Amino acid sequence: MKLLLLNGHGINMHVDGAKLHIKDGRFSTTEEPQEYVFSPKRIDIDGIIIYGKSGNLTLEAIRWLIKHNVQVSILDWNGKLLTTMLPPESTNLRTKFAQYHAFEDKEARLEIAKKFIEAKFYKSKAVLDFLSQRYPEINFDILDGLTKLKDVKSTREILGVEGTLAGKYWIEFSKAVPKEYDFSNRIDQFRRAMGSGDMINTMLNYGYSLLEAECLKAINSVGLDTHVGFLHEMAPSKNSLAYDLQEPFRFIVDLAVISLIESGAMESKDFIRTENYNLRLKPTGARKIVNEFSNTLNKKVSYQGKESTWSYVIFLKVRELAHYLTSKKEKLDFTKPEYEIERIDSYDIRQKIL
Amino acid sequence: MKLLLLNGHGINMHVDGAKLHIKDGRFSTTEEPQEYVFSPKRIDIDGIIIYGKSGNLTLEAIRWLIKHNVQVSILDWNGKLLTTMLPPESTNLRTKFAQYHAFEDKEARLEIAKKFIEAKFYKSKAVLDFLSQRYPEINFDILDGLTKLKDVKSTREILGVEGTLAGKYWIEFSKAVPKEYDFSNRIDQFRRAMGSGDMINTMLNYGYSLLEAECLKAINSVGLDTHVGFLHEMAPSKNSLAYDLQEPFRFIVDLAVISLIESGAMESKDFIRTENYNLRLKPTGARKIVNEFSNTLNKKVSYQGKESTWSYVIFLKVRELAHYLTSKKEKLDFTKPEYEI
Amino acid sequence: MKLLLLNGHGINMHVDGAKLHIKDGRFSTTEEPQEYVFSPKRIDIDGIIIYGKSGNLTLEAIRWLIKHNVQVSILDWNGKLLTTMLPPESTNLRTKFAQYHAFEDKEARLEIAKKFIEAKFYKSKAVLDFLSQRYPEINFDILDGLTKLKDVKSTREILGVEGTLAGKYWIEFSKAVPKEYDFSNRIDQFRRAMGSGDMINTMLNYGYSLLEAECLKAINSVGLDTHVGFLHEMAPSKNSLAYDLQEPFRFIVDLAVISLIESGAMESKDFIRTENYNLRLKPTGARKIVNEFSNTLNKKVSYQGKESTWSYVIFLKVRELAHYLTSKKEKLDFTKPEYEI
Amino acid sequence: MKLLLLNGHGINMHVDGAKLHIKDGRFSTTEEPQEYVFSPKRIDIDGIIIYGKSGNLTLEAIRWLIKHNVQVSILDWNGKLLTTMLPPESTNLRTKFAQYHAFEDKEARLEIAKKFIEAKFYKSKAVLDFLSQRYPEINFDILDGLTKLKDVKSTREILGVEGTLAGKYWIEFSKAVPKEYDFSNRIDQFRRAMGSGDMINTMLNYGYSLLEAECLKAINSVGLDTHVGFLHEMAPSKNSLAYDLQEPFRFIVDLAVISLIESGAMESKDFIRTENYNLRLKPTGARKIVNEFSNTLNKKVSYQGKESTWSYVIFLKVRELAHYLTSKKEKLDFTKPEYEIERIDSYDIRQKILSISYV
DNA sequence: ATATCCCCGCACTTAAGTGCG
DNA sequence: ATATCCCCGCACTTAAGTGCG
Ligand SMILES: [Ca+2]
Ligand SMILES: [Ca+2]
Ligand SMILES: [Ca+2]
Ligand SMILES: [Ca+2]
Ligand SMILES: [Ca+2]
Ligand SMILES: [Ca+2]
Repeated sequence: MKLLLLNGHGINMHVDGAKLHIKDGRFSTTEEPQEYVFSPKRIDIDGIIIYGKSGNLTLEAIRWLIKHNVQVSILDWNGKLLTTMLPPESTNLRTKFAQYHAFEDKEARLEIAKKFIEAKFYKSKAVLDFLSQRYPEINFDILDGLTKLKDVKSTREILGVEGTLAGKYWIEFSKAVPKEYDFSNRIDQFRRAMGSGDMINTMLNYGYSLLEAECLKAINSVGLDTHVGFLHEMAPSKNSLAYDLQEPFRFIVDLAVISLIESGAMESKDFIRTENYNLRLKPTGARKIVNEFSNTLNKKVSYQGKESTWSYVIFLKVRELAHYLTSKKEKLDFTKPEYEIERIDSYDIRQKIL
Repeated sequence: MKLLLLNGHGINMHVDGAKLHIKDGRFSTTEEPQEYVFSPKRIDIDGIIIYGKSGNLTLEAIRWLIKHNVQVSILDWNGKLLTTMLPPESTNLRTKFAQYHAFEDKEARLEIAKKFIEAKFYKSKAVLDFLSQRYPEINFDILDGLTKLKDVKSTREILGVEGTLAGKYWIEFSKAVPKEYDFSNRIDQFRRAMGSGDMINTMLNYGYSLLEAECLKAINSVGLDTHVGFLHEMAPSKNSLAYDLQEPFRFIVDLAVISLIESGAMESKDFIRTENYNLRLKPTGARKIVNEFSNTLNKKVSYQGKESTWSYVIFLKVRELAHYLTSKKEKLDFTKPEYEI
Repeated sequence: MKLLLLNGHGINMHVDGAKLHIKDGRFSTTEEPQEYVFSPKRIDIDGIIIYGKSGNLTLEAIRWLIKHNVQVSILDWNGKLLTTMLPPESTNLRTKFAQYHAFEDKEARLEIAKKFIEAKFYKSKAVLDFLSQRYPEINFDILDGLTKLKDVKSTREILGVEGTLAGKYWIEFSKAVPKEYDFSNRIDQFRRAMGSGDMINTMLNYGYSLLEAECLKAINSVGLDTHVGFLHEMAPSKNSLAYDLQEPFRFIVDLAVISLIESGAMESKDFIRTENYNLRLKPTGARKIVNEFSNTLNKKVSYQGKESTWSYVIFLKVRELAHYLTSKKEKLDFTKPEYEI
Repeated sequence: MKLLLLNGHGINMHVDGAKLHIKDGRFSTTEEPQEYVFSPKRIDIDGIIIYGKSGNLTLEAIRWLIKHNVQVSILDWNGKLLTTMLPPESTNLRTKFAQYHAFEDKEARLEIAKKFIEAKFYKSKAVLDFLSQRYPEINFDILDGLTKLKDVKSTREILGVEGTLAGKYWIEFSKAVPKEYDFSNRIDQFRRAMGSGDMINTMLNYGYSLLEAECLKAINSVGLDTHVGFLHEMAPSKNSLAYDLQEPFRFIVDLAVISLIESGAMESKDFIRTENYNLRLKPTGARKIVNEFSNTLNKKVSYQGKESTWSYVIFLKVRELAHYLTSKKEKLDFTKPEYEIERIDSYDIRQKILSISYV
């Protein structure tokens, strides 16, 4: 599988005499962005993905593309797919179908489902292990979970282990949240996180949507169906595959949230309260979260030789998952790359000793 | 139901402020290209047909059409569908999964496939009976072939009967079109319905493409998969299901083409010749077929309760297929709405 | 049917030894609100309507009320009923059943439906008349629609007449809208006004909802179901009765919309375009529409002897509907409080 | 399933900022009243039960509860339900009209009515077949009464066989209650005279008001009209449909009263006496009944796969009634789920422990 | 402690919500 | 520049939106 990913302002696609020309849109303070010239006898690209602001596609260039069996997919701002021009005869749909056979296969489904929650538990320990500055009894038990996880028979049995562990995690996380916040519990009387009335749960709920957004962008940038999950069961209006992909990356929003609390960026004027008593975010607060999420997300990580951003790593993993379905990879692992950060400067410790 | 046809060189679709600007291409001698300006939430056009050579459409334009649920189809030189840009697929994946399960089941699949061709045969005759004003041999026997369809054991066997009748159909269809139009049949030098040649064949090729487009829009609209058709054992990424659904509606194209033959609207003035000795509709010709297809598609037919347009009848027929697949409907029949005098 | 309508800040219900004390809320800038004291041996009130924000109720007062067959319904900010404490053995429900029954009877229903549309047509003239400063061809005819109405033997048939008229109304209204605004039509490609793309339509949509609220507040205040209408057919989540009651008072919104246009008060940062290309109001904008509707609604009008505000006219008119439906009144006319300037 | 009971003088419900604050009334000799604080979109309690003499509620508090789907019930000094505060009704009036349309039709109305009493009989039998440890003279009909019920051509005729069996049922039920409690017959509230308030007949009325409250919530939730019952005719503003839906679940109360009696948890300290020589429940008493009703209602029953609680089952049944009316469902039946008699315990603590601990 | 963004009907779909298990 | 306010499944409801007649 080989795709060209196009971002920024000014995505141009035209044909200067049989040679297809592609200008990736710039996002920087107006500099020189990547240019591409394709031969009508060598093009390897199986598809083009456009998560772009502005851009001009010339008619001849769309035609050339179709004639060369290049799919053109246009993503919308939210990572959700806007439209796609699929050429006749394209091994591209193999990916969506491999995914569907796998979902329909008990043995397979389970294995992939397990491969998502396995990672969640690792990243969950990493979060709470990093609570070294909030060391008052933050004790976490991951192998306990993991062992049960290796032996689970059903998909629900997974949710069981996922959940049991989750509850314990939230109790520990809460030890880092000041009393004033009123982080009562992560879930309502119906065991749902939805419709938050407290700040932290509102922060986390908005945080997670931004993560889901990336998962949507990543998935669609890879040729899979967002609606068919392995751990999460498909149902109308449920972006199930995204909900799966979120599980190995939730740690990023949990960190961002904690980072905001840590500083105290959160003010009361950042929130609003619905006629239904829910606590929504005022734009000021909505920004404070996008900005930190983007920062935590644009941190780089050492993986597969290169040092790359977390956002690229989500794409990398879903690309991996996709290949695994095709059999263009015989090993799947959302546990790698791992996460960690040493003591928040020698200052925080040396100053505290007073 | 309106379509917007774009042809010539230098076609443009840009967004100014929030309004969709559409500039038609250059093609006429001194008669200037048509200009269009569409306000947000105020667009009547069902689709867009791009038959033009040069053009430059903006990303925001594609977004503006998609959000306004306006299909953007692109053809090529001959008049066949190259690609279509349709709005995002349904969030209910049970529909697609039902469709697949039915295709998976060898027998279920065989039952659905026959239901398309069953209808195609009924409408093939219906037209030949309307063509009563040109009586020399308009008598069509479906019954003996329709009985052969009732008893076929494979999808390949269905394509065997499909063709047998298809040949006998155009053998009796010729009688309607004058000798001067040089139409023998639709078959190639080997076995194909692709490569232009005959003046009405070029008119038909374009017609079937306009119909294909509505078929995809309707397929999409319900939540089915354009690529997994029951009858057609076509290419992986080929619109097999649209090719399937084409069959019970194909008669609409045939009639629209006829509604120009005795109407004297056609002339050599709108048909450029290929260097390979084939035929291509010029913008002037293409416009006459896009408009005729549009009138013939907007003809009202008394269906269940309401006297509905043939356009809307496609939408309801594919929805029925989708409802049948999900057992929300327990009987499937593409013959149910029939054509009249 | 005698109700106690409470509203404002600091509503109070307490029992000062055997007697019920009701201290109405004060919305006014420290101006004496009404106080009520009832003996247990005499209370004519059938129900209390609390359209309050703040206030206090004691257990003794709630208990006293229930033990004296006095209903207590609390309305939420949007006009919708929040909860009602209905005493057993209370006539009160007779209203809803009369309304439910009148909708059920064919001719009975069409008789009420007609009266709603009759009044609309009249006020529709009253606006276009008032638009005398913008005299160029603002001519509108009611008498053809009024007489066609007299004999429409169907609910659908009523709508047909309402339609033709509204279409000509928005042509004359467009004769008062500056070019700078954009006002293609008042309806979309599916003949609906929902999801506006332009300014005026957005203002109208938002305006009409403020009227919808007003109708709900009144409807619930008089003890009728907001979902069962005579002209508007009940369908899930449709406030059909409010949609009916909106028609004789929509003129107030159209007035607020003209008033706003005249001032030029509407700046660009009052509107916001969505991802689906709809035009919605910013808080800044919404207030301007809210305040204008508020002033136009609070305009006093001499009715049945005492000059009363339009909001109170709405209440009085549903009061009339309730009484008509329950034989407590034989004649009904929504035209009655006519508009003038 | 949780019920917040408030008693005595000086009950208080107010909203500080966004939090609901509850203060219970004064009654305990020296022991301070209970205080509750609820965070927005974080309240687990299903209903409030005000049984307190004095106290006050703010509109913001009333609103807060409505918006958190918390039912607020008020009872008279003798346990009967004065009023309940439910969230607003369904916007699908199709279900209410489907109900009205059934009510209008005689053959239709009768069929529905009969089905309520039909179930009640089967549950009356279960209760009694459970009161089989107290075998002395307990013996019940049901089948003869079920046959009379089939024959009846009027709604009034049903109400006859309802009571004719109820009479026999209560004479039988009396064999489970000790002579000291002084339980004779029932007779609802009808003719409120001397001693028409037996110490346990009293407890039954309370339970029945809590059950009434539940049915009213379930009705409200499935968009039916509480004021249009098939079996019962009653006053215009009477919760006729609640009284109907009460019938197939009345057993839950009977069972709770019986449990409290067999426990002997009930003590003279939980009752004040009336000037017309009647009996009323004190706060301790009310608390006891509310808790044992909650316990009884939270007991599970296997129903269509899932092992669902009775509180849910009531809800499931009203929805089935609602789907039946709108023709969204073909068969109506309150007989299913059936109540089981699988808890026969004595000095058999050795195996009663090994039943749940093994499976 | 602030909101309200159609109103022809039919017969749907979609995306929020929901009351449990 | 402008958004993003869960994510156990089931089996619902509600509110919004839609493709016609
Ligand atoms: Ca159209
Ligand atoms: Ca369309
Ligand atoms: Ca509960
Ligand atoms: Ca409940
Ligand atoms: Ca609306
Ligand atoms: Ca959500």
